Amino acid sequence: SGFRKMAFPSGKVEGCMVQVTCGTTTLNGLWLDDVVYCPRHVISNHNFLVQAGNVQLRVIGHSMQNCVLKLKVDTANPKTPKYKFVRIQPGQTFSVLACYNGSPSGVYQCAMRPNFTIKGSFLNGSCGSVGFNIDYDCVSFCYMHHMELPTGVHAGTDLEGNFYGPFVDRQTAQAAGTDTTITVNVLAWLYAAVINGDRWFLNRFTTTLNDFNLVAMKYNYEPLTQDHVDILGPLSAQTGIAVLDMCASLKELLQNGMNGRTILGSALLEDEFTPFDVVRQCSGVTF
Amino acid sequence: SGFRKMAFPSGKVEGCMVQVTCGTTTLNGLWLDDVVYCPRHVICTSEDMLNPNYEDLLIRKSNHNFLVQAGNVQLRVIGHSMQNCVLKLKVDTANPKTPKYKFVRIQPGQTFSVLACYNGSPSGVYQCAMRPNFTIKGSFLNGSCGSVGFNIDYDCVSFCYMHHMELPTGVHAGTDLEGNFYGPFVDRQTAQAAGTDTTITVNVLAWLYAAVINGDRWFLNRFTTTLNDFNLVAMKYNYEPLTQDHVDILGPLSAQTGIAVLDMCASLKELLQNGMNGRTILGSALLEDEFTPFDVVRQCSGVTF
Ligand SMILES: CCCNC(=O)CN1C[C@@H](C(=O)Nc2cncc3cc(F)ccc23)c2cc(Cl)ccc2C1=O
Ligand SMILES: [Cl-]
Repeated sequence: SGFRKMAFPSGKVEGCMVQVTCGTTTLNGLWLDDVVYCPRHVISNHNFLVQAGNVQLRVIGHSMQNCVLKLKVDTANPKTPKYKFVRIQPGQTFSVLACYNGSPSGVYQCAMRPNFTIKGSFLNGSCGSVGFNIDYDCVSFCYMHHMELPTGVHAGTDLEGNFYGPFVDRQTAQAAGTDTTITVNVLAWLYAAVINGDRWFLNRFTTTLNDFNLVAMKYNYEPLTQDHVDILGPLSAQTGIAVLDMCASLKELLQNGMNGRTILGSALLEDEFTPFDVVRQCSGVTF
Repeated sequence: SGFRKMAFPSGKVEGCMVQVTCGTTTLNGLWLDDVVYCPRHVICTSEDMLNPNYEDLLIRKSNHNFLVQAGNVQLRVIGHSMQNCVLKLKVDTANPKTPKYKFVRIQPGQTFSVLACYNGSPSGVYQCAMRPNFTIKGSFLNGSCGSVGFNIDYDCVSFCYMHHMELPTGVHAGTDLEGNFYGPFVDRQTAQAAGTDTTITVNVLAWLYAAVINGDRWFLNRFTTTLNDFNLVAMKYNYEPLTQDHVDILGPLSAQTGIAVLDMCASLKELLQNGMNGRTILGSALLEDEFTPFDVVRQCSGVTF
């Protein structure tokens, strides 16, 4: 029992964090094999100082790929795990290992918002901090932190240097677009509540996908597609509540609120747990 | 900017997780130097759990009855002893990944990271607090016994909790790393229940100071309160009494924001009376009590926005 915002164990990523200094700027780098990946806004080989713990790495080459700088070093990282670079979609979740001066300070779980920003927790020196998921023994790197926006939210790139969202890497007038709620994630979290014995919000009603989307559009909720309904299939079979049966419950919560009640200890509808996160946390998948 | 429930990086602890098997029971162990620490109920059957005599069960065991697995390598058990509710298995190999560590017993209101494990394999990490009723609101399934709670200050891991059981209300109970339970719990399947829980007042105040640091002041008012009047109001909402120690501990956050502790206590009184009126504080519609004054100073910027 219990339901927490759970991050993946960060150990495989901690063994890759380095400090990158160019002139007066200091930020974080990701050391994989003989390459150090970091935001290009950090800017010859000896101008770049790379520090791994208390050891100085010697830079022997440099190249740029989109908004990421690739520093060729003379030493392969002996702690390099099995890895892939993957680009995630809005609504998908990941773990963030927040670092300062190449030293990891914390780990938290978060989601890529529909407006491509992340509601993270970062301070000056956090640039180069990475987002990831783990599937068996393979680390899938999906995010590298680049900047904070005026509303306190964060923007960054995949590990190939391509930004998530209509953002650029520079000090200019940039604002996050109007955000929306990740509907498929709210439904997954309602199924997690039923699994943990919280059923006060269930009702006898069912709805159509079209009627649900007409209502959900009024509350700044993302449209629910047939793919989302298919993805919620396992949780629907486990609890006995059809997806459009659960949509009628969410429609009632949207038009009436919670009436002083909570769901999984929350007074707001939670959207940062995917259908896969719910199944994984209510099963026991290890790495 | 931003404020998240942050756990410590779990790497130093992952390198200590092993699987302990005794008969048909399998749970997690903590491998530090040449000792594996695990719940003593690993020697029990489900039948034994009603009234287990651990001393009688342990005397019937020899070293080779305990199977310890570290990754894909079998560790050889060369000794065993019991310390309160924890079993200490002496093994023939020191853990090469043993970090700098201490065993610390925490008090209610303190926070820590939990590395949830199954079969000696870590599956996730989350942050939580020792509740005033000595339980933890964790997320654990069958096989999670032996998972540990910790803090990492500097490069030293302070182990403070080892998971032993789930109570009927879904909450969790466990011990420090010396085998002493937190709370009036026993490692028996007895009809024992968690006492009435209360809100950690000093942590809610710390989180209100964190909101002011991140630029939010909608909840402040022009009033103050005496400590006694604050406690008479707070105890009506099931909030823990605020002591002079708590007021002293909030000193740095008060000096950083310019809001006296008792002026922050007046805002809290008003928040309890009025609710939030559709507003949120640090993205939350409830008053958050799982961030200590120390966590706020560690996570927030030293410059108030
Ligand atoms: C109400 C669920 C737990 N009760 C059981 O079915 C049996 N149970 C086994 C064990 C225990 O509590 N194990 C678990 C520990 N954390 C999360 C669990 C979650 C789950 F679903 C099942 C088991 C869990 C235990 C140990 C001790 Cl010291 C005292 C009593 C027990 C005990 O009662
Ligand atoms: Cl403490």
